[PDB]
Amino acid sequence: KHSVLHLVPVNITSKADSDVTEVMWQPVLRRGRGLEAQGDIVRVWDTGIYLLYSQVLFHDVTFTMGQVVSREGQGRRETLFRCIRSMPSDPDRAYNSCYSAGVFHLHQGDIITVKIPRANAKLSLSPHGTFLGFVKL
Amino acid sequence: KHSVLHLVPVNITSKADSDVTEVMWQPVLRRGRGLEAQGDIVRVWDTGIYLLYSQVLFHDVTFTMGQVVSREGQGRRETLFRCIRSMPSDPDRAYNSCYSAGVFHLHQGDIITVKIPRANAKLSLSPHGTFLGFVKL
Amino acid sequence: KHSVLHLVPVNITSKADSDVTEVMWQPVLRRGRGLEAQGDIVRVWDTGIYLLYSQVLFHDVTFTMGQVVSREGQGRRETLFRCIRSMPSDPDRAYNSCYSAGVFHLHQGDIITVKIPRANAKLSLSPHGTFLGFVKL
Amino acid sequence: CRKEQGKFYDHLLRDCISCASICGQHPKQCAYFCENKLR
Amino acid sequence: CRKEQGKFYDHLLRDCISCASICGQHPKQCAYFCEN
Amino acid sequence: SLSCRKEQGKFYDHLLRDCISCASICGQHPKQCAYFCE
Ligand code: NI
Repeated sequence: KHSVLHLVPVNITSKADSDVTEVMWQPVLRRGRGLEAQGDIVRVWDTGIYLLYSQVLFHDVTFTMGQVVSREGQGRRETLFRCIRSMPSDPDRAYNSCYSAGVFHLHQGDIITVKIPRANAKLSLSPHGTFLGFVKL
Repeated sequence: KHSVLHLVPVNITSKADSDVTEVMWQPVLRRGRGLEAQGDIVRVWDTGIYLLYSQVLFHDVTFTMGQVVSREGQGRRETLFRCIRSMPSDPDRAYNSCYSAGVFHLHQGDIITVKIPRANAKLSLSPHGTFLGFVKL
Repeated sequence: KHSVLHLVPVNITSKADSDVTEVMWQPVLRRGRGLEAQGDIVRVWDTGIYLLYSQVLFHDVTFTMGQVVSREGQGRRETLFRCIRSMPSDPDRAYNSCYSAGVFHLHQGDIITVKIPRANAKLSLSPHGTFLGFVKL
Repeated sequence: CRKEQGKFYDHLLRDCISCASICGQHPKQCAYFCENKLR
Repeated sequence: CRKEQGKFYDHLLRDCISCASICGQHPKQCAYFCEN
Repeated sequence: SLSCRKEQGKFYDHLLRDCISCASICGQHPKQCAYFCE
């Protein structure tokens, strides 16, 4: 039976002097045992092929917004996918969701990160606006 | 085998005194049982974990457009996911598709709805522009 | 037990007297039998139901950009899905990714095409910006 | 989120929106305001 | 969809588009109309 | 070699993977561009 993990936001972090915003995740659906949310990252415990999907809902007039999903393991970082959305300059118009997904080989011990490469990014913490999930194939 | 259902539009409905537009769905691919489209909704017969995906193609200058996918069951309404796109002001430019998806636990008796929260929304009936699908995992 | 294929760009092609741009694809992940990339198209060798997903990243002021994913076999062409994004007129802001996916019955001998219906489309060759994938269900 | 201040609650955005920001690209909730704002 | 009326059939949009509406963000089908 | 310093109105955008001019986006600028745009 396929392992699944669907995550929604519980908080947001953007360190001072950084140009990055990250989401703290909490599980809302889990079957099987090969992945574990650890705050702003997800730990891979079982090597395999996974479907990874990520949506972020932005309410931000910054010229482009989006997210970068990466895997880090064995001293290396690999970008799996990026989603990019141009935003309007008027705040009442500046709402856009950004969805992307794909199938990737992940190794035991890897860390998956979802980063918005802007400081203090204005994203929704709504569980139906911003979310992250995994299906082991 | 994994059950599948891929649905496309037959027509769109918007009640006179409402701020909502819905799609009447027809099946174009089916394997197995457990789900059934009935007009503007989909009935869940078999409890399980499903991948659910939705795209709507808008041709509409309304400042933002998008769809809200929800589950109704046990006397409760829960939003699963939303997709949102800002639209340009010129009709010849105002085209945008909005795709979102996730993996969700659906119960026997649940009703799945796809709603566009604008009255008389202008969306494509094209089967390759607007569609709704389910895969049982 | 699911066959997968994740493809990324090696090059883009656009013949002079045409209004189309296509991508030459290279696999970065392959498992199991059923599919074969052959330059700008993918060949289906095993009849079945497949999840298909596609992203293209555009840096282009053309009023709308996007991609059309189709299957050709038995003397007929059938469009499976398309993704459409309105682009801003300012080149400094004109970045957008376009993602779409769905589940489709594919037949042995079919050709899968991904076409951008504009000549000389300005799209990213980055493997995390533009990609195409299949999972046999 | 009073309609007297030219605002409406948008059930897609889950947020209060000002009609004055969006006349010409407005939904049905803003029709009266956008018609009558300069009367 | 009459080409002589300054229109082209957009195979992405599956619709007839007027070149005059999109000059400056036009695809190659509209090159002659928009440049002249 | 290439230079992309925020103090001279440019930053390397890690989302877009390119050097971006702050002047071209002032008003819709990220935090990197605060010095130059304000
Ligand atoms: Ni399976």
